[PDB]
Amino acid sequence: LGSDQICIGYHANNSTKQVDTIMEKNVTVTHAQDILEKTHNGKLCDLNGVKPLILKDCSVAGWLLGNPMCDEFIRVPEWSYIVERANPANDLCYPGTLNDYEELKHLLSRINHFEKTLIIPRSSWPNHETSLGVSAACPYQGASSFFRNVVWLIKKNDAYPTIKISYNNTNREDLLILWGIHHSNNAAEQTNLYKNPDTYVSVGTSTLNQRLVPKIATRSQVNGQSGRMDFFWTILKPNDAIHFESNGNFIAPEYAYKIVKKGDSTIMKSEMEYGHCNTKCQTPIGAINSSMPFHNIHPLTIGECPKYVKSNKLVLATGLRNSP
Amino acid sequence: LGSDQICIGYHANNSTKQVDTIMEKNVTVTHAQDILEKTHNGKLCDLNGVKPLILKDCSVAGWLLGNPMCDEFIRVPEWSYIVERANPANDLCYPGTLNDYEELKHLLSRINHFEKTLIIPRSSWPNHETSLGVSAACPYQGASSFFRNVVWLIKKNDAYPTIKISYNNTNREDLLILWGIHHSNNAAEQTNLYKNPDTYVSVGTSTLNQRLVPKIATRSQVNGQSGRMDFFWTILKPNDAIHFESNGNFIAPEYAYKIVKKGDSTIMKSEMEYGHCNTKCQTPIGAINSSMPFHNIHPLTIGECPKYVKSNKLVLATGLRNSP
Amino acid sequence: LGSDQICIGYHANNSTKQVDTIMEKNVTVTHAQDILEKTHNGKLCDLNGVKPLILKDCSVAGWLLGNPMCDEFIRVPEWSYIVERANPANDLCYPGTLNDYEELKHLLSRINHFEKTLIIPRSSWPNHETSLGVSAACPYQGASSFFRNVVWLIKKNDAYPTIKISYNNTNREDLLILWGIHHSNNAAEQTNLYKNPDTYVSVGTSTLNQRLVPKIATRSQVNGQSGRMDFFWTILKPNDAIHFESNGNFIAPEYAYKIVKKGDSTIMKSEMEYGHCNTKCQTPIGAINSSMPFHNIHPLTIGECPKYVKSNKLVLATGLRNSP
Amino acid sequence: GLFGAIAGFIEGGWQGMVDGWYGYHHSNEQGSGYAADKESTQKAIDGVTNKVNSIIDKMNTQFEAVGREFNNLERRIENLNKKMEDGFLDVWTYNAELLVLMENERTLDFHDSNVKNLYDKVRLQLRDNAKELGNGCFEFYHKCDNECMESVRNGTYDYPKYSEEAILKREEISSG
Amino acid sequence: GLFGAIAGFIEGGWQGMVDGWYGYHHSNEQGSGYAADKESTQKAIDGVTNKVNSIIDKMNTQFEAVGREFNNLERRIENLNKKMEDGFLDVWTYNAELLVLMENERTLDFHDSNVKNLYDKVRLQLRDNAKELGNGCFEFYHKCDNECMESVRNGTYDYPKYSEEAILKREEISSG
Amino acid sequence: GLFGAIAGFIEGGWQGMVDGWYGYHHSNEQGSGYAADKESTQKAIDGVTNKVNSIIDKMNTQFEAVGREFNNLERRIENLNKKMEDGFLDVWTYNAELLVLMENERTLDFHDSNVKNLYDKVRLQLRDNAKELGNGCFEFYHKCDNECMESVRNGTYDYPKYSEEAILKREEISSG
Ligand SMILES: *[C@@H]1O[C@H](CO)[C@@H](O[C@@H]2O[C@H](CO)[C@@H](O[C@@H]3O[C@H](CO)[C@@H](O)[C@H](O)[C@@H]3O)[C@H](O)[C@H]2NC(C)=O)[C@H](O)[C@H]1NC(C)=O
Ligand SMILES: *[C@@H]1O[C@H](CO)[C@@H](O[C@@H]2O[C@H](CO)[C@@H](O[C@@H]3O[C@H](CO)[C@@H](O)[C@H](O)[C@@H]3O)[C@H](O)[C@H]2NC(C)=O)[C@H](O)[C@H]1NC(C)=O
Ligand SMILES: *[C@@H]1O[C@H](CO)[C@@H](O[C@@H]2O[C@H](CO)[C@@H](O[C@@H]3O[C@H](CO)[C@@H](O)[C@H](O)[C@@H]3O)[C@H](O)[C@H]2NC(C)=O)[C@H](O)[C@H]1NC(C)=O
Ligand SMILES: *[C@@H]1O[C@H](CO)[C@@H](O[C@@H]2O[C@H](CO)[C@@H](O)[C@H](O)[C@H]2NC(C)=O)[C@H](O)[C@H]1NC(C)=O
Ligand SMILES: *[C@@H]1O[C@H](CO)[C@@H](O[C@@H]2O[C@H](CO)[C@@H](O)[C@H](O)[C@H]2NC(C)=O)[C@H](O)[C@H]1NC(C)=O
Ligand SMILES: *[C@@H]1O[C@H](CO)[C@@H](O[C@@H]2O[C@H](CO)[C@@H](O)[C@H](O)[C@H]2NC(C)=O)[C@H](O)[C@H]1NC(C)=O
Ligand SMILES: *[C@@H]1O[C@H](CO)[C@@H](O)[C@H](O)[C@H]1NC(C)=O
Ligand SMILES: *[C@@H]1O[C@H](CO)[C@@H](O)[C@H](O)[C@H]1NC(C)=O
Ligand SMILES: *[C@@H]1O[C@H](CO)[C@@H](O)[C@H](O)[C@H]1NC(C)=O
Repeated sequence: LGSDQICIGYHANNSTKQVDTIMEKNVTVTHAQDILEKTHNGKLCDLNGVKPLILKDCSVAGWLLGNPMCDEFIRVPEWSYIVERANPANDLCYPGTLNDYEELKHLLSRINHFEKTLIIPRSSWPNHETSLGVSAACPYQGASSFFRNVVWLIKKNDAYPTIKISYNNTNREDLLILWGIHHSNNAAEQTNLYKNPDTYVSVGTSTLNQRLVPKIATRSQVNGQSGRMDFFWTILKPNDAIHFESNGNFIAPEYAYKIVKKGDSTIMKSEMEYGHCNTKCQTPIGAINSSMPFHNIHPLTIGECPKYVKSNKLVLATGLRNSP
Repeated sequence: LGSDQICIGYHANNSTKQVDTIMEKNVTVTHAQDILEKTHNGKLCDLNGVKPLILKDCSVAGWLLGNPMCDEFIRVPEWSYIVERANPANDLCYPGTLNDYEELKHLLSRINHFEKTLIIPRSSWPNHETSLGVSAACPYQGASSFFRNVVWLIKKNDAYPTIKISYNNTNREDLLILWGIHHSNNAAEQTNLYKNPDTYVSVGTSTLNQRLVPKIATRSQVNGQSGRMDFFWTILKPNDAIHFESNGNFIAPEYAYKIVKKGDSTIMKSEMEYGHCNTKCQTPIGAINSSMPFHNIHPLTIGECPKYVKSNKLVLATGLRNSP
Repeated sequence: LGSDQICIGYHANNSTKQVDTIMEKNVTVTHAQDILEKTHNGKLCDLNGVKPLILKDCSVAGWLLGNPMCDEFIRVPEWSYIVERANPANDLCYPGTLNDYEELKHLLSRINHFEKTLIIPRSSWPNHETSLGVSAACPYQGASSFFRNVVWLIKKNDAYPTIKISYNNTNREDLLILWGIHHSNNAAEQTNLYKNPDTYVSVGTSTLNQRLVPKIATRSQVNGQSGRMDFFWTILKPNDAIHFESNGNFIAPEYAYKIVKKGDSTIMKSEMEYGHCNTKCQTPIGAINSSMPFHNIHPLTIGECPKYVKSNKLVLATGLRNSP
Repeated sequence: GLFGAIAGFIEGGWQGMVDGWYGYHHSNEQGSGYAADKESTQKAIDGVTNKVNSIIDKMNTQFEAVGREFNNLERRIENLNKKMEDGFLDVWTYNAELLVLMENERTLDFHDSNVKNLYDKVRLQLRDNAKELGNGCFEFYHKCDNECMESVRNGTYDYPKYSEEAILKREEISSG
Repeated sequence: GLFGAIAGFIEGGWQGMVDGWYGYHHSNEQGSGYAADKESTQKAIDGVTNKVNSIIDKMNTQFEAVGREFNNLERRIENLNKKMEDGFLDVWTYNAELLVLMENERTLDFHDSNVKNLYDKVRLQLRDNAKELGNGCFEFYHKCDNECMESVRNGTYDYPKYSEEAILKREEISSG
Repeated sequence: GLFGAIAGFIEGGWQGMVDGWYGYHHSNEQGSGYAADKESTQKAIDGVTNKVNSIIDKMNTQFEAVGREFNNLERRIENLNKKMEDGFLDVWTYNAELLVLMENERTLDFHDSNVKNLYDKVRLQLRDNAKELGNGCFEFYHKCDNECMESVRNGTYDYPKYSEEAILKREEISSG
């Protein structure tokens, strides 16, 4: 009816999405975009197509030394990370110690090939007693036994002749070897078990030069045992040899492990179980799949992850101010 | 006389405050605002309502072992952080060593409850001599004495019978225990003090398994003493027991400390004294009270602080350009 | 022909330089400016006018102990950083060990003054044999010899009388001292070399209190030697004295080094050679001279450097959009 | 900040314009309707999604990772890791929050400028041929049909054509 | 950057305007005086203090702390801590210096846009009823009393009212 | 973002203007030519190089440095250093990439505003003495020689002088 018109304007829609701005808060807008990743799948997954090593009720130590309840094993022989329960129930059945445990675990966190092999058989201790090295602390089928991958040698007849043995690694691969020494409780036990009262365990490679001596003393019971067993380890390079010598208290290797390492990783503490998935970024409460630059799920990631922040939203405006 | 007018304009004032800008420097402006915190109160304060433990002329070690000049003590029994002088004069009166000292100090930096208790009394060494374990290195009222919380046992008659004692922690609380061993200087001193020439000190808990042996050798005098005393410590969990055995050179616990830890902190080096204030953020040269996001006072903060920078000003413009 | 005109405009040129913008890519522009430093001179240089210590085919250890192929030395006596080859060929000729090696290297990375001095001469071992402490592992002029700065003492006549010697540092300067102990292979070698079968090495200062005992055991050959030599070090403060005692297996100091430290640095691994230049910022593949705030040459810098990034360009626009 | 007007001299937005982000609403005797500035909208859609993608793509250093491996007598070293971990979290947290805030301010006034640049394209084409109502509209002095309406929408309006019919309607409005 | 004019087409600010940040100076036969745009000044006071508060409040991760605990044979680890401590200081130092610089540039041209948007609010209300002197003032063709002066200060000026009186004063200035 | 026009109402730049960054092209009967706004170009050269210098100079904490010193049984500690090293590289890398992007956006629209502020300086000097062609040019209604041309280039153009000569040419273009 009146004069003709043309207006300039801009669109608007039903969006309730809000955004903030250095100068203004809670500004409604056409379209927006959260760049903060907030979701995970609730699962333990492979890491770039490699399954992790999930010890169930075992510690790395229990697993390696072959605690009788960990040899529910058969595996692996390759993994991207390790996952332990917070308090795995089967650690060192016979109480004691594994030297440089933490560094060992780190070394073992991501392994490219791993294989148990018989290194010195139980039938190469003709003058010592192999089958009596057993304990109620460390039981299997109701019968009491011991770490399966190592041998608690005791005296035969009334003698413990001095052991001088050596093993040459003739494999392509580095190999990881564990032995130990037993700390007895008093003069009687040490004689009863080993005859000789003043004993040692010495170990040499091209690198290693150790000599261990049992501390005979009184300690409080752990798993009903005041005795104590300290273990040690080394990586015997190909074509090197390890040299053992002992006149008592020796906990001798039977099996050892072939290892090849090329890559680092770490140990995850989580109560979950394998979820038959795959991810680039794993957390203890679940895996994250995104290209978003930040996340807020969990700080202990392993993988290639967005950057962890204390934030609930990172909302970027793409549209315009939206009026009523 | 002429036509009517109306101008649009903006204000200005006598402000000399200057600001910088990516494209321009030294630009005068109406109002501004430094966001860089630059002041502190010059005082050592409580940290969220908890007094720190200010050792005056004592080291943590002197304090714990009860160096005769540190037992001018009466305290505490709770603290948020510890402050030491740079070179506290009363450390180890009798020269030596405290094992894992640095880790121990860290453990003790913030403590929720701390209480000295008599753990084994001097009247439970009937066959040894308690009151002769004393030294000119380590004097009190001009008379020479020794660390008050531990006992330098020596031979009685011409004998040092072998000690086998144990103590069971029957308290609710973890407790921190210290003992030591004495390194004598030659065969004569060792016989003179302990009779037996070849001696040891062994110590066991459910966790600990140590055996110490004195190094009898020649060392340069410190506080006029070539002898040396090495101390050690453990945290005995409730219901565990510690087991001591020694035929010589034993520096035995008398007192121990109940501890409950829930929180971490650290050790501040500062020459100041308690200022009867409270703060959220403490530095060695004074406490800072602000909500400003950056500061430049001092890098060794303890508390919840702004972020340290190398800067003298962070001035934000709020007003407009101010003209002549 | 038509009316007069005046246009407002802006310039343009034949620049092809491109720039990016949060909202636009590959935008051509008049002038631009890379703020990412991408070049280095390909040389190992002095660091603020101080030449680095470039061990050629020697390790720090070989160099300090005076391995017969490292005493191609004459130097230094000041340096800003050290550069080692990745695998220097002359380390420990006689196989073994240098304790706290890594910390020692760190201490020595930047040294303000360094000077070898005769501390105890070979002609002060009248009752022991100095010139027979020699090995094929460790040859010089085709003749077999030994670390030059230390002395492998062996028995004289059929005796190794107990050594009690001491040295007082009477210099202005701290001094760095090294000694060692020899681990023999069996009862025969030990008797053949030292007579006494049960030996020790004890060492004391005001600070140090050590006692070393040889492990007599079987080890695999390295440089054709199953024997093993462990070395140790200390910094003897001015006016303090070091006290040695041993009845066998002692590798005794002859020379020691005066040191003054005031500044920290580190160890560079590089295969390059001195380029007779000077820089503020050195990398293992060359030195960088710039005031640019970022670089991408190499992460292992030593000096005052720009900040390392994963980036190929950081191009800032200075000009305007350049049209066709 | 604000260029002339989004929520300024242009009170609100066309709920009914659905073919773009910025455009024009006309009315004449032939009818009325919305029509988006296709070309102008595409510029902004590109700029904006380019902004978001840059913020994502430049992170392009994610790397590799871990948790918690020191023991009960390595508390000092663990505390060092804590400090580092916390320190980075504080840095990334602040940078992201401010990035978002700052970049939203700039996204909104980007839209503002785009619109104001359109008002101005039109304003400089008509002039005394129409009244600047000042609410973002123009009241034509002459009569402007749909073929004419499109000629301003595409920057080809013919001033010399109607500058006459207009002069005439100004001499009508300055009288009864 | 610069919008039209703070130190542009408006050399200088009203030393005498003391009730706000942006406003108007008039002169007519009743007198002359300054009067701030209350509403427009409050917008800016809000935006600016909102900026400052955001810069402060988003840090909202302060955390917890320490000094210096490694010993004489742990120099390597201490150096690690040095590098970390220095590294954060370098990062926070740079981010803060540039934040301040960049955000000051933008605070100043914010004020610029606020003023220019005011010139434009007034300009689009009067038109041929006043001359754009171009120094930031308007010379009225008609006579504008204080009740009139306030009617432009609050966006309710009545164009259709005074057109009458103005066209007449243009035909006076183009003659004797 | 875009102020009126760089690649807006002024398609393209003067390949032939070589004495500055912004300026004027004239044509009259005496001839035609380019001439840069010396004063306006220097402002921008100063602002821009000040920006670059600030980005450099504020880093002003470079500090001091190292490589790789932990051994085969100190892998945990080395991994701590790795994380730290990588962490700082991720932070600096992102902050630099975005700084560049953001600051380039702003450098370009700085130039845009500078130009538009020049159009406006000239526009507010002439008025009804010239036609706003809307492509960035002004068609003089009167005749403007080189002495006149320079008088606008330096902000001393004499409006009261050429009125009428213009009013006269408007009454010629509105007739046949
Ligand atoms: C573990 O066993 C292997 C093999 O039995 C040892 O390596 C072998 O070392 C010999 C010499 O020590 C190598 O020599 C080769 O033959 C003759 C020997 O007279 C020599 O003259 C030649 O020049 C040639 O190199 C031999 O290649 C090598 N064998 C293999 C299969 O690698 C190794 O030393 C043993 N480890 C220890 C600690 O004994
Ligand atoms: C340190 O403290 C106590 C000594 O009182 C020891 O724990 C206590 O052990 C007794 C038996 O050894 C527990 O006895 C309880 O009642 C009967 C009576 O002997 C017994 O047959 C039951 O088996 C039952 O457990 C008693 O519960 C327990 N006390 C507490 C408060 O837990 C403890 O073993 C000593 N620690 C060490 C390391 O020696
Ligand atoms: C290592 O050697 C130095 C001397 O070469 C020792 O320091 C010196 O100690 C002597 C006394 O032992 C000081 O004697 C001075 O002379 C007069 C003479 O009667 C005396 O009355 C003064 O009171 C004064 O003490 C001498 O000044 C001092 N000199 C220096 C440079 O220290 C040092 O104690 C020796 N350290 C060891 C561990 O043997
Ligand atoms: C811009 O607008 C004009 C408005 O008329 C368009 O002109 C019409 O274009 C169509 C399709 O080519 C013709 O069939 C009509 O007859 C035209 N009408 C008139 C009056 O010219 C023009 O096409 C538009 N230009 C562009 C490039 O899209
Ligand atoms: C907005 O401006 C107008 C004009 O100055 C004001 O209108 C006057 O209001 C008073 C008070 O109610 C009346 O008595 C006058 O007659 C009005 N004057 C005119 C010229 O119409 C109005 O008050 C202003 N509003 C505010 C809130 O200040
Ligand atoms: C701005 O331009 C004008 C010309 O438009 C310059 O005026 C000339 O100045 C001198 C005085 O020394 C006279 O002799 C010339 O005749 C003037 N020209 C005209 C047309 O009158 C003026 O110098 C310039 N201003 C500045 C500050 O550079
Ligand atoms: C992760 O999500 C992306 C798209 O965001 C998808 O392409 C991909 O299939 C998902 N990954 C897995 C393992 O399913
Ligand atoms: C800190 O200073 C503020 C003012 O800046 C003051 O209000 C407050 O009371 C002070 N805090 C304490 C704990 O004394
Ligand atoms: C850095 O480069 C400049 C040349 O632009 C030169 O003057 C200076 O000497 C260089 N510095 C070094 C240490 O080579």
